[PDB]
Amino acid sequence: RPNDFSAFQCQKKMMEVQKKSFEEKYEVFMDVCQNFQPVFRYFCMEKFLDPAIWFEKRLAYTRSVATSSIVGYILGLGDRHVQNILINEQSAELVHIDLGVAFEQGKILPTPETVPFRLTRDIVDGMGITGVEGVFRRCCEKTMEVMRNSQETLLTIVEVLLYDPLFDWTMNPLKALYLQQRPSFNKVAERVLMRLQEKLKGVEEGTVLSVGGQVNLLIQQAIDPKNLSRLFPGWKAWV
Amino acid sequence: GVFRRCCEKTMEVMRNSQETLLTIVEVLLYDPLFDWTMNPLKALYLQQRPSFNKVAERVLMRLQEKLKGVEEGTVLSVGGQVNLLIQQAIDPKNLSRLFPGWKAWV
Amino acid sequence: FSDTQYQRIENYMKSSEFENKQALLKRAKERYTVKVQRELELDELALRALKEDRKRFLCKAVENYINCLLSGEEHDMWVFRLCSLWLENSGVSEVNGMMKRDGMKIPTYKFLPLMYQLAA
Ligand SMILES: [Mg+2]
Repeated sequence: RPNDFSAFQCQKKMMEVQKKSFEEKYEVFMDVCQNFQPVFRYFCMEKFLDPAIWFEKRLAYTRSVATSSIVGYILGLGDRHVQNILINEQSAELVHIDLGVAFEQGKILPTPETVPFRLTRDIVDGMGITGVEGVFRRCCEKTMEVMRNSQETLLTIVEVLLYDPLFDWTMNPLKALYLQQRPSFNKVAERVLMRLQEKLKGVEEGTVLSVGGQVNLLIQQAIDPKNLSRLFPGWKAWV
Repeated sequence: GVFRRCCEKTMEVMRNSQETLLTIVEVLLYDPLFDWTMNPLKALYLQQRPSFNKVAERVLMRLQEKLKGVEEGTVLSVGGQVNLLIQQAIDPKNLSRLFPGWKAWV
Repeated sequence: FSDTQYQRIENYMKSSEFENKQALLKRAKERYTVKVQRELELDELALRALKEDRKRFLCKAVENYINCLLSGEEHDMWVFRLCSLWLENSGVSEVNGMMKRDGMKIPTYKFLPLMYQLAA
């Protein structure tokens, strides 16, 4: 897309509106998204010329995205910017690195992360013409069903994790400032454990939801432009 | 028979109207003239032998859990909740601990 | 739906996560000063937006509850909610004005079931 906005232009426009109203942020984000169209669908096309291999790699990519999204939401993974996610060139599967921020500590950040996972326009465009519908939603539902069926074991494992003395998982002002720079412990652990329990039982806003309903809510929250417009520019929600 | 089925029907109606019931109890609990909390004098008078906002919020959340069928952190159906309540009510172990004025043997 | 949105905002404002986020800034404030004042300035904007959104949702919910009460008798019990929103937000001028203008048109017998709670 040579005639669209450059990534530098989008980044500059996004930083300019940072110290402005939320309406201005939303309108600037919409204008940027108008002149910045996703191109990730070309990743599998240019690498896998054979249609069968192309279809297999695209299916593997979509399944990997669904599984990673559900698991990261369960663990509250944050800081999922473009440089923290890698794609395998041979297998088209996603690998998540830089796992320092987890258990919804990113919501404590100065510019809070309003999305459970990264489901931006490029990520959905990489899934094909159907988008989130089809393979992605069904795989998300399957992963959430498995997570719900194993809530006791998962809760026990996270309990063992959170009380590890050497596990520095809580957010501190120095870490928060380093994450977003521009030119009682028992109480917190119990709160995080109870939030994880609510997630594993399907309770989101005090109402019990089915697996499909919870998946729908997560997808709607992740793809909502209003949430994406509020995010830190380093997250690159337009990409 | 009749008792368990009627209990299930009443619990179903209670669950279907949890929002209205919760609103009504919210209106009740914040009535300034409603002295519903327990105090030591009332407790002693009840059994004699020869922050308010925190308590209100706790009671409201407990009522919400009851109306949603959550008892011990696990979601129960109407039948399961009714079974649990009947088992708790008829348990001799619970009845043996009660105050003699309650007359659990009667 | 407006009441649901308002209740969600209220719960978030009284959530323990909100308290943790607020207390983190108070701990951090105690180069360095520039980012500290940046944070203590942005939190004010966020809180103001949240409060204005809550006020809009509350006003819409109260007005629509009044309109529903004026338009029929099937949902009379919801007057409880109309009182619960009104009594807990007596300081809000818009709610009082709406109760004075259109709340007066509501038939008085619908207020009978909670006549105690109003009288207190
Ligand atoms: Mg990195």
